[PDB]
Amino acid sequence: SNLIEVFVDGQSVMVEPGTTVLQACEKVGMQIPRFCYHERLSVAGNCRMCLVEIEKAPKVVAACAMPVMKGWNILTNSEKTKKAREGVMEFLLANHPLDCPICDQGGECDLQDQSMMFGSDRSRFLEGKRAVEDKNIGPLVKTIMTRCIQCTRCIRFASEIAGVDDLGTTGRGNDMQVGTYIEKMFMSELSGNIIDICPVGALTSKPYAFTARPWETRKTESIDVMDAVGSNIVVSTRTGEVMRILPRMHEDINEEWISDKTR
Amino acid sequence: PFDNTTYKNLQHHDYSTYTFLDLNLDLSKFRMPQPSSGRESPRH
Amino acid sequence: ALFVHRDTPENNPETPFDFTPENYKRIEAIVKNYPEGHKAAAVLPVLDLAQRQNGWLPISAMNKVAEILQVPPMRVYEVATFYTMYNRKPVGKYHIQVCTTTPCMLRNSDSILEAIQKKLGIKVGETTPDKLFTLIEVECLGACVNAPMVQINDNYYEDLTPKDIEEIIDELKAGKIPKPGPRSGRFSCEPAGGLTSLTEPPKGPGFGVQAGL
Amino acid sequence: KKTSFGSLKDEDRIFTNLYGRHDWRLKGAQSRGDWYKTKEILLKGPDWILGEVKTSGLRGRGGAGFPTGLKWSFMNKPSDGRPKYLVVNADEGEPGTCKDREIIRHDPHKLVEGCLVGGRAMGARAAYIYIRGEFYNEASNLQVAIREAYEAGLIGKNACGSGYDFDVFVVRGAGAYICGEETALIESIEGKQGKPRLKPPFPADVGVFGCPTTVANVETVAVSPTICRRGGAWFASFGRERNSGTKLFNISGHVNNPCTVEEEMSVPLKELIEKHAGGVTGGWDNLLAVIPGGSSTPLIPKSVCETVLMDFDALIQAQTGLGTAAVIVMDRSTDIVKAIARLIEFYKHESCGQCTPCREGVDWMNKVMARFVRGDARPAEIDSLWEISKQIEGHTICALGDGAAWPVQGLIRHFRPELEERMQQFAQQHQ
Ligand SMILES: Cc1cc2nc3c(=O)[nH]c(=O)nc-3n(C[C@H](O)[C@H](O)[C@H](O)COP(=O)(O)O)c2cc1C
Ligand code: SF4
Ligand code: SF4
Ligand code: SF4
Ligand code: FES
Ligand code: FES
Ligand SMILES: [K+]
Repeated sequence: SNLIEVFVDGQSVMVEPGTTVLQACEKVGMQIPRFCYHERLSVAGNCRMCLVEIEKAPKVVAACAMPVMKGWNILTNSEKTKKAREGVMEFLLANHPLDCPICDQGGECDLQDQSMMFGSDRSRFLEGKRAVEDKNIGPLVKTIMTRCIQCTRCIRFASEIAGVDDLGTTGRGNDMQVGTYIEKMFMSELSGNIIDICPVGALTSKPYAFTARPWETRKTESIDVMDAVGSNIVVSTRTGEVMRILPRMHEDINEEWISDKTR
Repeated sequence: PFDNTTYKNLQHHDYSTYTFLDLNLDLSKFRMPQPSSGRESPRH
Repeated sequence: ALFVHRDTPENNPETPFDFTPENYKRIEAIVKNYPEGHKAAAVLPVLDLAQRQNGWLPISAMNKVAEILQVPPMRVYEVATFYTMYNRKPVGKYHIQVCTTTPCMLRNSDSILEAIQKKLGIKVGETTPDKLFTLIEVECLGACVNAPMVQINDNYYEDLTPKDIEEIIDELKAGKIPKPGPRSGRFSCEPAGGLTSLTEPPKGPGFGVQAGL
Repeated sequence: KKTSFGSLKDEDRIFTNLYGRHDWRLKGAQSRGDWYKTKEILLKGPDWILGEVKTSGLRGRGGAGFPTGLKWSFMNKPSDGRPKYLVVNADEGEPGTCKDREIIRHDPHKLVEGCLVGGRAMGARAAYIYIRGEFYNEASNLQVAIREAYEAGLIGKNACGSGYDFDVFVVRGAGAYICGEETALIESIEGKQGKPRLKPPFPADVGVFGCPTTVANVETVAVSPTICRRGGAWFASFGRERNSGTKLFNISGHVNNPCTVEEEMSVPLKELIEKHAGGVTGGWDNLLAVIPGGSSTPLIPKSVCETVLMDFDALIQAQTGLGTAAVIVMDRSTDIVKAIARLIEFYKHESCGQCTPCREGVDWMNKVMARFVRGDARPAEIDSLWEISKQIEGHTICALGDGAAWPVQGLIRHFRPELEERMQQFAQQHQ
């Protein structure tokens, strides 16, 4: 009854009021590019990778945050949308370090993959890059903060999901730095999940460091026995060896998180 | 009598470190009771 | 210009700081300016108050404001690092702030900057050995028509020449408090050479009021 | 109908204490017409007050120029349980702009009275005034005026004997140009970093403390009481169509007499410089370019300054904007590339860092422009720099990203030969 009508590339779709442009695209099987947006975190709207053209609107909107209005035609593949993605990806990679061979994220990196699928194929940045100092937040999460793209997923997860207010940004402008400011360890029981939600290799697992690459792991979907919650997990193995433990999405149990002990 | 020739904004030459917050403290008696959201903070 | 903190003997969480009994009454008035249930709105005015009492913000000063307002310390650290008027290192008794943005740069704020360095012997960003002065460049201070200008603590000194700023430093060295405002021949923002407007006597109450109140 | 605008008479000037030659406190302000029949204005209702602002043709004086009456009527709805607020934008951060400062320190009681009248039109319970922290002495003047209004029953309980309750609060910034942005201002009042919010929601629905809110500039708020007393039709008799009223101007840079002056909208830019600022340093023929409405607006060359009018529509057609109407004059001895590069450096220092195109793009344009100053670039980089600025513009959360792209585009548009020439000089010096 309350459902309004919108269009994705001219295809009609019925959505509830308050649905975002990103969620309307989800219905027809389109996945808008993203970095800051996470469906289990509060909306941020800062990476600007989800910019999409609305037909007849001169300005692209941030799909992750903009609520759809009745009758909108979202153009997910327009020349305007495609140029917005290339421009934003260009800004993301301008100061990003050439770390992929030594970066544990390589091969399962959303920055690599969305650069392949939505960015340009070359650079025109001719300057020196930003370099940021690293920060210790305990024995579980290694931080290479030069790789951070300031998506603020970790900050939002810690505040909303883990209920811990230690992470935040300091400074402003290009020198805005995600961290704790003071020397502090982020030692929650849910801390290890910030590795998963960080789209880049800025936050990675210290125990897992350097040991494998994503393509070569075999994925075994199993269950955790560290407690009685029954968290669903993926056991990554390679050549007969357990390499790491990853969450497996189950809406009715662990959603997409696992405890540190489980991890 | 009219006089357009002098600067009549000279008081601030004698303002101090706590001038502004002293005024804010004297103003506190005239304020209306503040509205309440119903809880001590967003974290309650 | 570093936005991470490392504890040091003079800047660490145990560094003694607390508001004076008088400054706790000022804090109470600051907090009451905002709706109940949103006391976090007082972070900026209370950190600034601690800076006025102490001269700069040690990590213990940030930790104290966080406690009093029941806010996470990180959220106080974010405000201290974000806003440029907060001093996270000690500065001299007089914090000289020269504007170098284009409107001031066009009126030769370079000469003003050069004069201060020559007189004090320091560079931009440095503090004199006696810890009396600190020198920095800043962005537009909203006194563009009175350029070149500087701000020393809470006072604007405007329409400066190299001689004018040199005198101001001399007056400060002697403990004196120079008069703020333009050092040229005018009082505030009016045209030099006589007013080109507002030369009639202002019309009093009721002038030009439409009928029907 | 009128055809030529300018020569504003002293009887039609609103900020009649602009230069501070009269007592700025309550006694002086009341004697000049402030706080007169405010009770009568309040009792006429919000619909009547909003009608006078709509007819006056008033447009935002903070830089964006949205029709003020239409914008203020967004808050003309019933309460849904939350308080309603007016936030007065006294951040006054745009380089070249210093008009809002004179109102606060010399005409404080017009701002306080404008808060009450404007606050009534919106049904707001109080006004928070956000003044930049560097304006300590002007903030102190404003507090003194507010105390005088409280002690005379003009604001507070039963304001002006009207039955309306209104508080005026002054909150000081802490050094950030971005906090002049309307949603970044709200986030700062709430105690966070001055980082703009996305829209929607709009401030008139979810604003300061998550309550309906309107952000208005000091000059916009400080002329409403006079618009109500003298009628919006009188205000609409100035300037062109859709450019109504009087406007404060800051002329700085390379003029004989830099100054702040009130003048009619649509006054020719040449007349404004010559009459009030004493002409361009070295004669009009020494003019090189003008940044007509603050550092955010594109520059325009002398060939466009000859006839251009100073209003929203005239400057838009000159490929710029009125902005805050802060005129920066650059004579023929200016290094134009360096002057614009210093503006990009300012925007680099002022970006909040929240969103990618500005956090990364503005810094990128700063590095390119630093090389352009020395000539240490190739001509092909000029078109790259243009394209980079177009990727920032229209893709950011707030307008600071746009405001950094426009001055770059203004330079490349009108001074590409100077850019290419300098690169060719650098190349020959190092061959
Ligand atoms: C970076 C930036 C800085 C701004 N600074 C100011 C300012 O200092 N004063 C102001 O009135 N508006 C400023 N604005 C414009 C405000 O966002 C907003 O448009 C204005 O306050 C609305 O009031 P008005 O309709 O009366 O003009 C700024 C905008 C941006 C993007
Ligand atoms: S985060 Fe991704 S793009 Fe960046 S270095 Fe690591 S693998 Fe490469
Ligand atoms: S560390 Fe990772 S999750 Fe956190 S802001 Fe940076 S890129 Fe985002
Ligand atoms: S455009 Fe710049 S100032 Fe505005 S929100 Fe984005 S990063 Fe912050
Ligand atoms: S996914 Fe929308 S701005 Fe980041
Ligand atoms: S440019 Fe220096 S005060 Fe504005
Ligand atoms: K990761």
